[PDB]
Order: sequence, then C-alpha cells, then structure tokens
Amino acid sequence: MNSFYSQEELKKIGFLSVGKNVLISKKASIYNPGVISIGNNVRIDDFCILSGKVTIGSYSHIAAYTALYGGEVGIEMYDFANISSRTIVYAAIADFSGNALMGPTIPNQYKNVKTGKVILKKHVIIGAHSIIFPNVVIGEGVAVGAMSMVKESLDDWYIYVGVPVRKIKARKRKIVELENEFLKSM
Amino acid sequence: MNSFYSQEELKKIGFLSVGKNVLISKKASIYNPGVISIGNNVRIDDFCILSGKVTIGSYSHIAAYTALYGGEVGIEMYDFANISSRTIVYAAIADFSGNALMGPTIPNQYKNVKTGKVILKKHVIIGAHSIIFPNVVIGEGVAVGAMSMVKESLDDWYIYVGVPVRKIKARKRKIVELENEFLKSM
Amino acid sequence: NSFYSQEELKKIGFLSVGKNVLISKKASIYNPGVISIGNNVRIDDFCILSGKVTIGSYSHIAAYTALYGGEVGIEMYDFANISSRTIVYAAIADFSGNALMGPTIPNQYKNVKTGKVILKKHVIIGAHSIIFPNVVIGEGVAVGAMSMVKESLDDWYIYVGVPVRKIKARKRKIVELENEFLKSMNS
Ligand SMILES: CC(C)(COP(=O)(O)OP(=O)(O)OC[C@H]1O[C@@H](n2cnc3c(N)ncnc32)[C@H](O)[C@@H]1OP(=O)(O)O)[C@@H](O)C(=O)NCCC(=O)NCCS
Ligand SMILES: CC(C)(COP(=O)(O)OP(=O)(O)OC[C@H]1O[C@@H](n2cnc3c(N)ncnc32)[C@H](O)[C@@H]1OP(=O)(O)O)[C@@H](O)C(=O)NCCC(=O)NCCS
Ligand SMILES: CC(C)(COP(=O)(O)OP(=O)(O)OC[C@H]1O[C@@H](n2cnc3c(N)ncnc32)[C@H](O)[C@@H]1OP(=O)(O)O)[C@@H](O)C(=O)NCCC(=O)NCCS
Ligand SMILES: Cc1cn([C@H]2C[C@H](O)[C@@H](COP(=O)(O)OP(=O)(O)O)O2)c(=O)[nH]c1=O
Ligand SMILES: Cc1cn([C@H]2C[C@H](O)[C@@H](COP(=O)(O)OP(=O)(O)O)O2)c(=O)[nH]c1=O
Ligand SMILES: Cc1cn([C@H]2C[C@H](O)[C@@H](COP(=O)(O)OP(=O)(O)O)O2)c(=O)[nH]c1=O
Ligand SMILES: [Cl-]
Repeated sequence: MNSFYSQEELKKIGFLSVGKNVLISKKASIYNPGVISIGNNVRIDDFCILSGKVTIGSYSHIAAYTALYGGEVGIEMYDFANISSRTIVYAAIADFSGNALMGPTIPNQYKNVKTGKVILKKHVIIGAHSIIFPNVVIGEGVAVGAMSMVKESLDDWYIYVGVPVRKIKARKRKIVELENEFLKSM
Repeated sequence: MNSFYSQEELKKIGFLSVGKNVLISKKASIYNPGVISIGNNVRIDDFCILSGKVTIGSYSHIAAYTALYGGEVGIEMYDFANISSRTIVYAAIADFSGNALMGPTIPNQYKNVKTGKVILKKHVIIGAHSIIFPNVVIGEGVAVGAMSMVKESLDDWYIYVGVPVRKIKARKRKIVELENEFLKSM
Repeated sequence: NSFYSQEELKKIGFLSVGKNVLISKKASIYNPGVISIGNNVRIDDFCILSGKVTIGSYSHIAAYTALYGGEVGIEMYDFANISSRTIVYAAIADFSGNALMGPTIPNQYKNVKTGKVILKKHVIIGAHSIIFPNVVIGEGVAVGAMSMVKESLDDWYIYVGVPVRKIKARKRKIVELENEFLKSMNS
C-alpha cells in the first residue's frame, strides 16, 4: 500500500500553508501545524516528527524517522533541500556544560537554552542519521555525509563529514544546470 | 494537540508504579508495564520503547525514538537524569564474537547473553543517537555527547564523547546549587 | 506484545511467508507482494520494509530498522540478524552534485546508485548502522554498532567504523552450534 494523507485530509490539518502534491504519512507526528508551512511536491515519510515553527519549500523529501524540532525560532528549508532517514534538526538545545537544569520538566528560569533559526539553503542534502544544532545555516548546495554532526554554519558548495563535520571536498555545481533544465519543462 | 495519555488512561496500563505530572505518548510502546515504576514529572515522547525492567525517577525527559530494553536485570535512572532522542540503553546484549547464536529466534543454550544492570545517576544526560551497553554505571552528573557509545561505567561529573567514549573535560557542578535553589522554593 | 495473528498475516499478502513469523503491527510493510519471509522471524515496532526484501529463517529485525528493497532487493540468509535502528539501502541518490535527488524529481535528472544487498549466513549488523547498495556482507561477518558499510565485506570478520574497517576474525564456533540446533530438531 502507502501511508499518505489525501489532499482532502491535508486541508483539514490546519497548516500555516500547504502546497500541492504534498504527501505526508499518517504515521508521522505533526505538532503545532498552525506554524508549519510546506511548498509543493514535498514528501514526509513514516515516523517523522514536526514540532513548532517549520517551513519547507518545494521538492523536498523528509525521509522516515526524521525529527524537526522547529521551536519558536524555527527551521526553514529552501527548495530542493532533502533530508535522509533518522536525521534530527534542532532549533533549540539544552545546556550540557553543567551550568543549567534541563528539558521540559524544569521551569525555564533554571535552564539555559541554546537557540537560533536553522536554515537549509537550496540543494542541501543531509545524510542519513545526522544531527544539526540550533543557529546554523547549511550553505547552498552543501552535502553532509551520513552519521554526521553540525554545530556551525557551513560554507556553500562543499561535502562535510564526521562528528563534528570536517570539509572533505567540493560539491559539483551541476545540480544548478539540471535545476534550470528541469524547471524549464514544467 | 499532544499525543499524551490522560491520567485516566495511564492507570489502565498498570505500571509497577506511576507518579504525577507524567506524560507518555500514545505513540510510544510500553511492554511489561508491571515491571516499570515511574516517578513524578516525567515525559516520554513518540516512538519510544520501554521494555521490561525499567525504573525511572522524578523530573526526567526521555526523548523520542528512545529504546530502553531492561529485560530482567533492568534499567534504573535517578532524578534529573535525561535522555535525548534516539538513544538505546541495553541491559542485555548478544555475544558478537562468533562463539554464540543470538536473538529471540534461538534457544538460550546456544546463546551467551551478556547481561548486567544499567544505572544513570542523578543529573546524567545522554545526548542523541547514543548507545549504552549493559553493566554500566553512568556516574552522577555525567554528560555523554550525541552519537556516543558507552561500554565501561563512567566517572562522576565528566564529559565523554566518541565511539567508544573518552573523557574530555569536567562537567560544572553549579546544577547542584540550582537543584537546591529549586527544590527550596516548593 | 505487538505482533500480527497468524490470521492477520496471511491477510497481508506477502509473496511468500512461513511459520512462527511474528511481525509487529507498528512496523510498516510496503508492497508485501514482493517480500518473502522464511520461518522463525521477528520484526519489531517501527521497522519499515519496502520493495524487494527476501528474509530466510531464524532472523531478528530489531525495532526501527528500515529495509529499502527497491527493485533490486535486499536478501538475508538464514541466521542473519539486524539490530535496532539500522538502515539497508538497495538504492541511493548520488550525493556528488552531479544529479538531483528524491521521489519529488523525475527519473532522468537523478543518477541513482543501485545493486543487490546480500546479508549471508550468520551475519550480525550492530545497531544504528547503515549499509549501502551493491553490497555483499560475507558469511558470519559482524559489523559493530554505528557502522557504515559501502563495499562488500569478507567472510568471518568483525568490522567497526565509518566507514567500516576490518578489526578481527569472527569465530566459527557459531557454525557447530548451528549444526547442533538443526540436528536437535530431527532426533
Ligand atoms: C559523504 C559521502 C557522500 C562521501 O562519499 P565519497 O565521495 O565516496 O567519499 P569517499 O568514500 O572517497 O571518502 C572520503 C573521506 O570521507 C570519509 N567519509 C566518507 N563518508 C563519511 C561519513 N559519512 N562520515 C565520516 N567520514 C566519511 C572517508 O573515510 C574518507 O576519509 P579520508 O579522506 O580520511 O580517507 C558518503 O560517504 C555518504 O556518507 N553518503 C551518505 C548516504 C546517505 O545518507 N543516503 C541516504 C539515502 S538517499
Ligand atoms: C558534548 C558537547 C556538549 C561538547 O561540546 P563542547 O563542550 O562545545 O566541546 P567541543 O565542541 O569543543 O568538543 C570537544 C572535542 O570533542 C569532540 N567532540 C565534541 N562532541 C563530540 C561528540 N558528540 N562526538 C565525538 N566527538 C565530539 C570535538 O571534535 C572536540 O574534539 P577535540 O578535542 O579533538 O577538539 C557537544 O559536542 C555534544 O555532543 N552535544 C550533544 C547535544 C545533544 O545531544 N543534544 C540533544 C538535544 S538536548
Ligand atoms: C563490534 C564489537 C562487538 C567489538 O567489541 P570488542 O570485540 O569488545 O572489541 P574492543 O572493544 O576491543 O575494540 C576494538 C577496537 O575497535 C573500536 N570499536 C569497538 N566497537 C566499535 C564501534 N562500534 N565503532 C567504532 N569503533 C569501535 C575500539 O575503539 C577498539 O579500538 P582500538 O583497537 O583502535 O583501540 C562491539 O564494539 C560492538 O560495537 N558491539 C555492538 C553491540 C550491538 O550493536 N548490539 C545490539 C544488541 S543485540
Ligand atoms: C518509505 C515509505 C514509503 N511509502 C510508500 C510510498 C512509496 O511510493 C512506496 C515505496 O517508496 P520508497 O520506499 O520511498 O522508494 P522509492 O525511492 O522507489 O520511492 O511506499 C510510504 O507510504 N511511507 C513511507 O514512509
Ligand atoms: C515531540 C513531541 C511533542 N508533543 C507535543 C507536546 C508538547 O507540549 C508540545 C511541544 O513539544 P516539543 O517539540 O518537545 O517542544 P518543547 O521543547 O517546547 O517542549 O508538542 C507530543 O505530544 N509528543 C511528542 O513526541
Ligand atoms: C521490543 C519489542 C517487544 N515486544 C514484545 C514481545 C516480547 O515478548 C516482549 C519483550 O520483548 P523484548 O524486550 O524484545 O524481549 P526479548 O529480549 O525476550 O526478545 O515485548 C514487541 O512486541 N515489540 C517490540 O519491538
Ligand atoms: Cl529512529
């Protein structure tokens, strides 16, 4: 079979805005859809979680198990950005240093949250099993390899790997031509 | 909207025990509820799996996709200990050496199950995508980085990172004061 | 427990399927008509099977494991098991910047990497691991946890790392044990 909402059920969800050809699995979780926005030709697979301010452009695959903890400051993805399975992107994290208490259970005034908008520029691919922390921009046409971790903004058009990531080599810009060629025949 | 049980439904699950202000997603999986006790101010998110022997104290977040398999020896977590998304704590793990058959499709004679209780002491924080193997004491105040793997027990108030983890710096103890400051005003 | 009844299962429509095959109701099966399962097989909560998967016998597919069979398929031999939160890909999008990617985009603009994934006998894949397309995991190999595998792996070794490196011989005791269990089945 397949797991997706129909254009009908989509509409009843109460999204800030949702495009056309949007396939979201009923096996995903959508928290606070009133601030979640989806452009066109998007797919979100089983067991993803979207919570808080999330904005996705058009022609993005969010693969299974991927969590987007958009918070109040948000996560945004430009067009042709894609995220492989089991990725987490965080717009807000707790403070591990030992200088604060943490998580939901604890009153704000004792915490020390790290928070910043997270943006994923065009043509970003995020490898399977990766993590992106708050306040970072992943640069235009960056690929980040599998099982990688990102704590900082990434320079455009490079491939990064590792925990935390290191720049391994350039990203081909050939996606750009194709983007245009594809867009042409629309 | 949230996916959590009403206190009504909670009790019709029947845990060895279960405190108050305890939010557990309906999208989580609780097996063997009668071997799980749960304190107060505790939250378990979508897609988690609790299995068998699990003891959770008070003031704890267990983030989504987290699996606690406590089989018979169990997992025990103190107060103010937290677990980030997508972690596994294993109280029992198969012998990988070549010397044994494995998993639930096989009789136990042909198996060499390494088992051993897992404890996470006050203020432990496990970061996301982490694994804890059996027979491990995560000392009080220990922070383990995201995408870390833990085989040995670990020293109080330190920060560990890697696969397998290694010690990289002392955790601050100021959270001691804040615990106090905080329980103080109740 | 989570599993489908024997009645519930023959209702899914698996190409083939055997007996004592416990499958969680919280796992996701896609195109069951191209998925054969042997006997004594466990698939836990939140797994995803999609496309050509063949699984033999005495196998555990731990919680959260995704097997993306595609056309080419993923094949496991008997006594192979996979641990929680693993991903097996028989197809994957070229990352180089030489092509677009995803089901959002028409086939011509992509440069999809494809190939059979075979998990031979006694294979054990550790937890949180990723295995790529066109990859033969050799007989009685163990890959550790959090491991990444992009090329074929030689018989009877332990492998760890991202990407994997060979670390030690895996012991073959397991083969005698196998025989002993199989005989104890007969007499
Ligand atoms: C990052 C990636 C694209 C690089 O592939 P590549 O161009 O073949 O690069 P190579 O395999 O030659 O390796 C280059 C270096 O990076 C390392 N490396 C490659 N992938 C890595 C990863 N995910 N994490 C850490 N290191 C990695 C290799 O060790 C090698 O190291 P060295 O330079 O010290 O020898 C690929 O390894 C990858 O991670 N793909 C993820 C696939 C995915 O997530 N798919 C989801 C479904 S579509
Ligand atoms: C543990 C952590 C807090 C430490 O970061 P930090 O205090 O800023 O210290 P640094 O980032 O300078 O890291 C120190 C070193 O460890 C390495 N390192 C840091 N985090 C690592 C990790 N998770 N795994 C492997 N290595 C890590 C870095 O390469 C650096 O190496 P070096 O000693 O060769 O320079 C952070 O990196 C981390 O892993 N956080 C997890 C957060 C999380 O899981 N959040 C879930 C949402 S609440
Ligand atoms: C693969 C495994 C069995 C190897 O364990 P081992 O035989 O105890 O080997 P050791 O602990 O001596 O370590 C061998 C080396 O590999 C490294 N290593 C071990 N496991 C690793 C892993 N998963 N990833 C990366 N490196 C690893 C160690 O740092 C050590 O390094 P060195 O030789 O360079 O000093 C074990 O490490 C493991 O990962 N088991 C996974 C368990 C699991 O996934 N279980 C599912 C539950 S049923
Ligand atoms: C992975 C996945 C697939 N499916 C369905 C829709 C897809 O068209 C079909 C198989 O697609 P998929 O498994 O993503 O492979 P492909 O790359 O060929 O699209 O199964 C879901 O409904 N939900 C899911 O989470
Ligand atoms: C992640 C998650 C959120 N929610 C709901 C309940 C929470 O009150 C709300 C906020 O979730 P969350 O994303 O954890 O935000 P915060 O970090 O501010 O708590 O979303 C669930 O019900 N289940 C979940 O698994
Ligand atoms: C982990 C898990 C357990 N269960 C059920 C079946 C088991 O009888 C019981 C305990 O499971 P588990 O912790 O897997 O025990 P074992 O090590 O014996 O396999 O809970 C599921 O249905 N699905 C799951 O994903
Ligand atoms: Cl997961």
